[PDB]
Amino acid sequence: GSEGNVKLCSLEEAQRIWSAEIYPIMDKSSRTRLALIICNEEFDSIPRRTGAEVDITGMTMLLQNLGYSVDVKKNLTASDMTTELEAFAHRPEHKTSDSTFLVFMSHGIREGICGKKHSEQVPDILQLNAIFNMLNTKNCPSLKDKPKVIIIQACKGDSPGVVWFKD
Amino acid sequence: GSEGNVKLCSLEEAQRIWSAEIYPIMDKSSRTRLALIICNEEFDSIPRRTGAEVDITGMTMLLQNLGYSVDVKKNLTASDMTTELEAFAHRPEHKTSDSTFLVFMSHGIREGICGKKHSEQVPDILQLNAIFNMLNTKNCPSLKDKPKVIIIQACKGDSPGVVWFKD
Amino acid sequence: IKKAHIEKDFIAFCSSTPDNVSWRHPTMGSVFIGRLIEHMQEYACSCDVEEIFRKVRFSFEQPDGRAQMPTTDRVTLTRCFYLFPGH
Amino acid sequence: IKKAHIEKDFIAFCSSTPDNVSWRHPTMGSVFIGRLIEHMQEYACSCDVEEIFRKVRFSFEQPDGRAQMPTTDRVTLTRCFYLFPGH
Repeated sequence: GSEGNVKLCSLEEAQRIWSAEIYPIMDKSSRTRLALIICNEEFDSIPRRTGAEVDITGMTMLLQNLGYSVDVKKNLTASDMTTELEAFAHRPEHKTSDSTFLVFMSHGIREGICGKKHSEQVPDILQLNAIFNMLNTKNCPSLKDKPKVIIIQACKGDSPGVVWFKD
Repeated sequence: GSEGNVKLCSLEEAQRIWSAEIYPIMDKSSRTRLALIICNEEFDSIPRRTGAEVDITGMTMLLQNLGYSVDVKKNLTASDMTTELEAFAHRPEHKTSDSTFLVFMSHGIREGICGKKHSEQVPDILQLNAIFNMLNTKNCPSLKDKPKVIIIQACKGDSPGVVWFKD
Repeated sequence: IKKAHIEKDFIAFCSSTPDNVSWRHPTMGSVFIGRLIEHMQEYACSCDVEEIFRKVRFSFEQPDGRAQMPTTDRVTLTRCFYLFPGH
Repeated sequence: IKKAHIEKDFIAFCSSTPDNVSWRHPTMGSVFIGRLIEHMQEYACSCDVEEIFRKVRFSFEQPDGRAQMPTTDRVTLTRCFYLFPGH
């Protein structure tokens, strides 16, 4: 996958950026930034997501290089995803963090993200609403006033997403 | 309501902004910018939205001062809203416009925007999905590659939107 | 025939987050609307709409009294939308 | 007791628009993911995440071949999120 080497923000570039409209960053040596990657590759009833390891590698290296301790969970049902997100939201490290990233990579449909057991007959779906709910101020008070970045690689349905025109 | 007088972008400020990542603006004297305001104030089963005239005045003056010809439609069912949006999307002026604004102001619930006939017993709801669908590239080809700004004043449900904490 | 993206160059700005109320003063009007107008009047000259909308969200940051949080949704603007008022 | 906004300081970035497919090369990986990494590597130094995400959306603008349009949703960031890489 990708090396994830990030062009650095110079001392003078950070000065040019710094006024009262920027999220505060915590001290480098004391902060405990956390990121979570949930990636489903192997499914009961959906073809293997070949190339997912490339995505995992690249996102992991990038997030680490941006200063996040990265946890990776693979091949989960919507239920396991829910449990994992609840555990993540309660991690005490968030209290001494300034931000978080949550990365989801799976098959997907209009309703949401597919768990490993998903079928048309018996849905196994994580709703996007539940992600927000689980990371909200009530359920994740430690990330109050801190940027929560949610990245989702998935279809939102099976349409090519295009319209045709002659002229 | 509000006068809607907008601080002008100076010739040199427009220069400082101008590179390949900005929406192009059409010639002032030939362009035909359009905006639509749908505002429900009077309902069959929901209290009158007193103060809506202030909202209409302010948004109308602002959009006019930003260079838009503003059409105002009041007290519509979701069905009338749909018809009005279809008519708006097919307005030939969009072809010689560079952008549009769509402003919705009504009572609202989780499912969407309330039409004038809305009740818990018999819903009269415009879904946000339908707004996008009706203004998409298929249904509104004239606004392809042009910014479409949707402004919605409405509840998204009846929760105060807060959590309480001691410390 | 040629392909075009079905959904592109949209931005939605709603008065509150999912599940939650938006407030309207019976004589002074809707708070989100008034706040949006004021920020547009002031910042349309120097900021693109995404920037302006963020500024509006900031103005609601302190959950004093009748709290609400405006939200920007379904953003597929591929470029900066500057209104260039006066042009 | 004190009130706090239930939902604030979120941003979601999805690989495609509602109803629509996102693409993944079986050896090269997901196109959105690769594109996101590349833009983060390059622009985290000088741009806030909203800006970076817009740049990513721009890279998908031409609906050549396996078209898709990434979308930013449920944005309640009240401030600019700069990652300040190296800091």
